[PDB]
Amino acid sequence: NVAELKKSFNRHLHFTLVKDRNVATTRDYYFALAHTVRDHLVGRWIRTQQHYYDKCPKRVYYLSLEFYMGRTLQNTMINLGLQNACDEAIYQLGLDIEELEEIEEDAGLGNGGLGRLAACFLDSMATLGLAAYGYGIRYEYGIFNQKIRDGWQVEEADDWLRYGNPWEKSRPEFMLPVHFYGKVEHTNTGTKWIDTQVVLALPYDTPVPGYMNNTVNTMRLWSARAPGDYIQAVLDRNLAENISRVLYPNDNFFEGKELRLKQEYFVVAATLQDIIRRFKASKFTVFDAFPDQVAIQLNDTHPALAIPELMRIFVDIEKLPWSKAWELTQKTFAYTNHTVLPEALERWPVDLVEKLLPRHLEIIYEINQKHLDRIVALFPKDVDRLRRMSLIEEEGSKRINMAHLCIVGSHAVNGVAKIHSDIVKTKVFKDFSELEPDKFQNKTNGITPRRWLLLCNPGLAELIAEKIGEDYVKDLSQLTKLHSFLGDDVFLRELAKVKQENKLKFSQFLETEYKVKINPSSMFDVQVKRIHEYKRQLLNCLHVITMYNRIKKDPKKLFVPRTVIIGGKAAPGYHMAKMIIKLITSVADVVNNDPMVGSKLKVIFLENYRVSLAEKVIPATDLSEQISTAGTEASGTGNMKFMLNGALTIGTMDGANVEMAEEAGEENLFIFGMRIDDVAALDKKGYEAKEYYEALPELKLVIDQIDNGFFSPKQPDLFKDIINMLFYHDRFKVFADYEAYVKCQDKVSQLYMNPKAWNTMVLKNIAASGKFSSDRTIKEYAQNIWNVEPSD
Amino acid sequence: NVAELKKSFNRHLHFTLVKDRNVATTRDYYFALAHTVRDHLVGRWIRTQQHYYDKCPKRVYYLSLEFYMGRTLQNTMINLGLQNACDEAIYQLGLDIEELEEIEEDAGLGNGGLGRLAACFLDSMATLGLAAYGYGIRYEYGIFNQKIRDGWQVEEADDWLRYGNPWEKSRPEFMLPVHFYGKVEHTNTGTKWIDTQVVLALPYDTPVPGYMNNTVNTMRLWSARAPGDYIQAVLDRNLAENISRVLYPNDNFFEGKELRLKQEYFVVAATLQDIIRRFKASKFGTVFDAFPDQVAIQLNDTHPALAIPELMRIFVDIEKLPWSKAWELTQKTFAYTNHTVLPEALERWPVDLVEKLLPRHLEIIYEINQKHLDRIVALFPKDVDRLRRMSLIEEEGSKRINMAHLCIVGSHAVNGVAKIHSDIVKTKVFKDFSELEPDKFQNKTNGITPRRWLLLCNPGLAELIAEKIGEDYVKDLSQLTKLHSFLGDDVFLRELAKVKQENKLKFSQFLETEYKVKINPSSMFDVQVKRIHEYKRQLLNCLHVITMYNRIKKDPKKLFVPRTVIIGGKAAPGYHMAKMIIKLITSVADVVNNDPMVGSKLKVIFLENYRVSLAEKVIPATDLSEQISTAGTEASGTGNMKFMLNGALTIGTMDGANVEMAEEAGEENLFIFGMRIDDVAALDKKGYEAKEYYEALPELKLVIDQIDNGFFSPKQPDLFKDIINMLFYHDRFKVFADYEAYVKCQDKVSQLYMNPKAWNTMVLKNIAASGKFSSDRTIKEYAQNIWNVEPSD
Ligand SMILES: *Cc1c(COP(=O)(O)O)cnc(C)c1O
Ligand SMILES: *Cc1c(COP(=O)(O)O)cnc(C)c1O
Ligand SMILES: CC(=O)N[C@@H]1O[C@H](CO)[C@@H](O)[C@H](O)[C@H]1O
Ligand SMILES: CC(=O)N[C@@H]1O[C@H](CO)[C@@H](O)[C@H](O)[C@H]1O
Repeated sequence: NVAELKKSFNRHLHFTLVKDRNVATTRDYYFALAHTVRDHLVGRWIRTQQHYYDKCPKRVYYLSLEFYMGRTLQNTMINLGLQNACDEAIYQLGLDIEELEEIEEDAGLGNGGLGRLAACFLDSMATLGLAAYGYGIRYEYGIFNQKIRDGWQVEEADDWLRYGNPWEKSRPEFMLPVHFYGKVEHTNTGTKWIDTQVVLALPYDTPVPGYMNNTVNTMRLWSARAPGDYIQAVLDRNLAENISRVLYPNDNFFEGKELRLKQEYFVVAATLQDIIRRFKASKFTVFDAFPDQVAIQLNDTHPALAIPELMRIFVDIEKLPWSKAWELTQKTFAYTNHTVLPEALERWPVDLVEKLLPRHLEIIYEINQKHLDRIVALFPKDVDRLRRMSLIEEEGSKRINMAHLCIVGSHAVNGVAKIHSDIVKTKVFKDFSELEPDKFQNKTNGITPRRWLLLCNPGLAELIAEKIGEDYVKDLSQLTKLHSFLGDDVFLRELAKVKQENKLKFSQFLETEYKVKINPSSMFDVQVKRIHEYKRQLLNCLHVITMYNRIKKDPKKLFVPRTVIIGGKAAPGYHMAKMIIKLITSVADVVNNDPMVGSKLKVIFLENYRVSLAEKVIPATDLSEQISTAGTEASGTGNMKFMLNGALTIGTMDGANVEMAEEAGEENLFIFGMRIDDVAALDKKGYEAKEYYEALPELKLVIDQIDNGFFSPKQPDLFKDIINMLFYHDRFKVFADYEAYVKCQDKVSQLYMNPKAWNTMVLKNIAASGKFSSDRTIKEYAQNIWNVEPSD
Repeated sequence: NVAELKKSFNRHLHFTLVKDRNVATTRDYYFALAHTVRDHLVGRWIRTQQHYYDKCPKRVYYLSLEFYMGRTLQNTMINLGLQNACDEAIYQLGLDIEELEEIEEDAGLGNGGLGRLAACFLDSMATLGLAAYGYGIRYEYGIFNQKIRDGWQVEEADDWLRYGNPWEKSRPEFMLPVHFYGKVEHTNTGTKWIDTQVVLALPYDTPVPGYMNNTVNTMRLWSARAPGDYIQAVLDRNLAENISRVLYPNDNFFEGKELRLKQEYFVVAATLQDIIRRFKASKFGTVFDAFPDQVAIQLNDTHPALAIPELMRIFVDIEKLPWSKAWELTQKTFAYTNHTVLPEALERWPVDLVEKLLPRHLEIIYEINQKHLDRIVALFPKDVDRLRRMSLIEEEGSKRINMAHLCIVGSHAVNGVAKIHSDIVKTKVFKDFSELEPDKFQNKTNGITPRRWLLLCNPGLAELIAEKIGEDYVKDLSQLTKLHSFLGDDVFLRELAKVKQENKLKFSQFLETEYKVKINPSSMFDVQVKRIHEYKRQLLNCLHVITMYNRIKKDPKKLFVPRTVIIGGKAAPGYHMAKMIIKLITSVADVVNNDPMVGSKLKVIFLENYRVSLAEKVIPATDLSEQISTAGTEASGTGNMKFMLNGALTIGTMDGANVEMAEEAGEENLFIFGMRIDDVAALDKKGYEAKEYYEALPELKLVIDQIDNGFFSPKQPDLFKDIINMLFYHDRFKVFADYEAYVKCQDKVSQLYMNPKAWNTMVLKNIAASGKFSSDRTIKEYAQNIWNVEPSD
């Protein structure tokens, strides 16, 4: 009750923060409330873990280098059914819970979709009652804080643990040693990796509360600690601890740095030991049942080294015969592929691996040897097949194809969207899937309806609950029941009203953050995600300029006002992406300050886009931009978040976009541009950018405007690199989709002119978004890959 | 009551540790109990701080680079009066209180006596109800952990915060920026220190509970945090945070490293800002006229010397006060404590280094110096040497700043730590200065807290005394003189000795389990524990051990008082001699300990990893305390006081506080020997010829040749060449010059040890006269004659 929550809060403020109400700070209150909320998890956390030991169900281990978790407080309050009461207690204490909630640092230990999927999964798995564990690195610094200086992205260290994290519990008794470098000996008592360097792995446990269900699972993040001149030797301890120091800020791009390889082995070695530990300590030659008790999901190839590591443990330590160890290994691992771009592919140079992980390279060679021995046996005269299927790339400086390793060391390989999984199976890994068709499957991504609905959009969640009950929260497929209210004008009005309140709250945020007067009744056109060429924020920028020009040539023409928001972080070393940011801020400066356009159109670059900000901007969106070149977005997930929160989608037939269309009906989505096939034919025929440039007046003007310095007077050639790429090196064919895009955009504004018809489509969307719950995704994984059963 | 303490303990284990009794670990329990104990401090902590704001009494600020605090749990339980109840609750919960307590990591943010004095002071000041604050650095790594490998000291990182510290509370809202480097700008708006590098200073507060008195003061320790290639730039953040990373392991030795200078400015800048900020927020542009009446900053040796030019910098560059005023307020604010006379310990920073790190401060230091010498010239026109002798700058060769001179001129009071010491500091070392201002120089004999050094480390003795004279002595140690009434009490003397016996037995067990050696429980425990240093003469002790060993061989049947000689202490990592002397002791130990001839007649142990928590163990179990520093080298000493309070007799020179212990207990009740400060001066004049004693004393010569010929290092006959060479041609501490008197003195000790009744009689005379050495007395004198603050009860 309220009375007791206030007692607890005041107790923590007193004993935990050691503060008086007259000298407490907002951070003091936030921490007090956080502890008060955490205390309500303890019982179920301890109980849940105990229960797994007692009933010994098969455990699922999600191994990933990233966990884009965002904030915890509110998510915990909601999942525990404590939000309303905490809200009231904090209120009665003369405080604003929303003010306390903003003090919390995001746990941005991720780059984007890949890291956010793990976070959503952790939520679903706990909600479905699975004995699941999240394993990753406790980066001292997550994804950098993006600031905008003179229109350019600037990075600042994300010191998220500076003031402490009340949601974690260090478990020193489970500390483990990790080995790096050294050499290998093949003694008569088994082979031995000796003269290695050791780095301790200290685990920190974070509670993962299921939604209203008695389950609180665990997320275990490891921290690196260290085991001439004295002072210097002490300072040098920083080198070992530098391993879990900061997250590599790359999204869909492989950067073969040695430190990154260390991070990868670090988490893979600490996790496997811990897993083997817990197994050999369970109630249960003993390892014969390992695969029936353990399931390790490989989040992309980053934790690929987990395969040769398990084998290493099985053979070098447990002394099992290779045959057995290898059989158990394949049964233990499952690999998820989320890559398409060739630059995202992880190909480690054998020289680097040999120097850091000598024993693992040997194991990888062995796996490869036995692997190709099989192909040769099956396809004798196929010599190319061998080099095409080898885990080693001999071409020039030899490199290890981590994906091939994952495919051979796993009993299941999956894509993240029908379209994606199909290309992965039939195209990218045809040689492999041909041998074992059954191994390759699909698992369309999903998002958690808790954080992405109940939490970020209470108004909508409430509206829906009032009309169909709260069952939808644990079974989102229940949203189809909203189809009964299609002809309900009072409901459509309520729906729109909810969206209006969202836009207003967010508009305030914008006005206070940026010096710009937002038009509360304008259509909110939002494209938020990591800045990437394949994502085409550039394409969007051409439409904004294209829109601006139209306003000048006819400032009196009836126009649907718009507030175009574009946000996203750029990898620090991604030049183009950083150039595209400058362009947007540049175009924004002109548009936003032209007295001619005035309140007809406003452009904002949403700074520091992250999970907590996404929860703010998504619920306030009218139009969601998902315009990646066909075949480039494996699936996407932000797309699903917009659809669930009442936004219409303008996008290509790419990733999950295709499935959202299947569910809601293509006509209820603004699909445009060329499809995967058209992109192939254009590739064959060849891509001549200038053609569209000369063929389309609207475009040409936009381009020349960009090229001539219209958006950068003091630096006319500022966007030279962009213009050059656009014309001679655009793999994502921006101009090839410009016409269809702008045409599509016009149709959007048209429908926006008919409120009743717009909210009708919106409803058709929300009502058909159930499929995209990460609860459905996890059920399919558990059923067809992990072989585990859910409980309640 | 017990019932409630058990409730809280179980609540913390559950909610704070998130653990079940079936999976909890000992550390889990230790942390649970710690939190349970901390909770009982909160009210008084919050209340005490509030009270200072309300009644605004003058605040004392102890600025030091070291705070050797040891463990907190038990000390907190005792001071709060919760030990019994906590003891009770943990017992009923079926847990071993001793096992939980030994879990606690030592807070060794100090090197030895200088850092331990601050820790003791914090305790007294809180016990006396003073509005005092301790300010220092929160080193991630304190004094290294010493291990012994192949008889050699080995250092291991002291990762004391690895599992967390339940006694601290980070206060981020009080975070401050510190500046380094940059350049000085001389404009019309004045002087602007521009283009500096910034390092954040994050404070962590630790409660300092007074003994049974409602007061809980604060110890504020600062942590450094940071404000091309991205990843690399992030990793490079380690450079700023490296400032508060580890404590420099030097004792009585100056190591002019730039990082150390950074640590020194870091703590001095964060502290002054914080002090100035609390002053403005107090109830007193801004008016600082009353600053000195509200603030007192005690400089613990010259390490935080930069605090002077920094206050001036703040006063002038920021607050815009006129130099005249700022300088007047500054002197009234600062007081400086001189802790040593060892030239090699003297802090003399090269002006080039300071100029590059703290450009503005060098200017301020020059200004201070200019105005300073301007005064001397006015008073002593024809005295040109006096000028260079009194200058804050040493122009001799590479110019250096004499931090001590700076402290003397920027303080209204300068003090030594023992009568003998303070006298040399005043009349000799700084005669030129004291001559000008006699009244500025004073003495404040050191003291130790009777809480941690009696009640905590020696419950049996504390209890015995309480049973005979009441517990008033704990807050007024002078009450120990009441124990003189039991001089002719044979039953009491027997009880006293018994207490000591139980101590020796408990510790003997420790030794047997730690080291593979059979200790003789009835042997006299000869202990010399302190930092390894030549001036301290552990080497002298080693010659007596060898001298003793040789006697046992030439007559294994001679009636002999058995002994267990223990020698412990850490050596500064880069201190060669000290590390050689350690090897010698372990070497001599190996021979003696394994000679079937000597057997249980004599055993030698090198107490590994000597630290505060171990000192609490070995001191109460000591019969003979070795305080044999060369006359004039130990400013005061404090371990000496700890032994005296715990029932050990003292064998030592007339040095430091040894002289005062003698005054109190009576010289005849102390085993004083060797030459005194004067004799050392005459020998210096006459010159020191080591070989003389070597050739003049057979016992010695044999010892030496034994050492020199490889008797103690067969596989390496010349191993101790450097030692032998120093002993003969470069021994500034005249080890041979005191060898005869020393060994003679040692014999007298064994003699008295043969008469139990007469030995415990002297011991009683010692314990009964140790009251003066309570840090409660020391702090009272500081408050009274330096800080001008009144105690609150
Ligand atoms: C959901 C989410 C993403 C993934 O978005 P896409 O548009 O699918 O790339 C990226 N960043 C954040 C902060 C997210 O919440
Ligand atoms: C008291 C104490 C000292 C001081 O010893 P002296 O022999 O007086 O130099 C040094 N270290 C520790 C651990 C102490 O407790
Ligand atoms: C390498 C990588 O980060 N892939 C990303 O993964 C997420 C989650 O699978 C997909 O939705 C998205 O399309 C894709 O860009
Ligand atoms: C510089 C330094 O560490 N000096 C030491 O200070 C302590 C505390 O005052 C004295 O007891 C001791 O004699 C002296 O050696």
